Amino acid sequence: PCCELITNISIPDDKAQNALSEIEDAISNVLGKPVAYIMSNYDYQKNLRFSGSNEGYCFVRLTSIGGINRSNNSSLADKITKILSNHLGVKPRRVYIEFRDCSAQNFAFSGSLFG
Amino acid sequence: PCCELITNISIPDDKAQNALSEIEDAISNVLGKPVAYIMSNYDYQKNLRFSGSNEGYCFVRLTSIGGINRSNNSSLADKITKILSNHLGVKPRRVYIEFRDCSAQNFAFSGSLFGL
Amino acid sequence: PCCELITNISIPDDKAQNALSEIEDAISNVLGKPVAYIMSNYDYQKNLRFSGSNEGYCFVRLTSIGGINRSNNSSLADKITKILSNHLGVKPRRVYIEFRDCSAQNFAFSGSLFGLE
Repeated sequence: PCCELITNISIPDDKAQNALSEIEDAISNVLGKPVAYIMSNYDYQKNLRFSGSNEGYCFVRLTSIGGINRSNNSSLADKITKILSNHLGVKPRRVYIEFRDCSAQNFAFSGSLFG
Repeated sequence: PCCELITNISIPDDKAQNALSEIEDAISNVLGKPVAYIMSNYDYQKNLRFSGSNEGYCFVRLTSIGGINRSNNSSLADKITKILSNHLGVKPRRVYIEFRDCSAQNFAFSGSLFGL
Repeated sequence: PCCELITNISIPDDKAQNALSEIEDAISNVLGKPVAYIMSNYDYQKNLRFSGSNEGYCFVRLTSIGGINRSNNSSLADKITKILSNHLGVKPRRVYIEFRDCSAQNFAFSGSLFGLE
């Protein structure tokens, strides 16, 4: 899976990676996938807006080959938002998460398709 | 909705905000969705290329739960491209816009899915 | 097409430009799309992680109006991974590539939707 965090909250690199490590653990747990398959990123975007304001906010795009369904989506939405709130101080009502399914024929690793 | 502007054009933060604000209003006008539901971003990407060159360029990805259709896309393509040319000085022929539909079951806010 | 490279590998601007140009040429060759239609980017993301670490890694998202299929995806996976390994020194095992199809009706250029309809 790939987890893209985009946020206007600035924290030091060690803290950023801490938050990602916890998000990686949640993804691994919920999707039943090893850490070996998980990409994550903390993208600091100073001009990011939500509801017409530059107040602290997070957007997460989570892309996975399978595992995108109501049960997993709900569980991860809860867990990821909690992590972001705790680690970044963001209000839960300023956290958006998008879930994307990708087919194995449309994803490559080490120069070859998964499918 | 989410409106991601990716550009190699650099303007100060307040002016970046101003440009995004105008885009939000266009989105609100066309989709009928108030700014309360709209995320926007100005991502300065110095190495961004289009048509084989580093000339001033903008890519916009607009993701929305519904309202992705020919009439709405056509209207927003026109409006957003004009806003970018006005505020960033980008040539119309160096503006790409992608429209993405997303299901409510695949989108979460405040720790919960949008879908029932 | 749009080719978004996201990486924690730092290289000089001119070298990033060189790498993107080669990726463009590969996309053009496989998909048949002119360079005139290709957007590309090198997004340096210092905290990008894969497999639990900040070790050298590349993620590429390639979006195109058509041309997304087994044969094209396979060929570009090979070509792009080789370019990245050559230019950035990334190991192939730390290169992910996602392929995305988009309808012409959902894509605009110069303020107008692509296609006729």
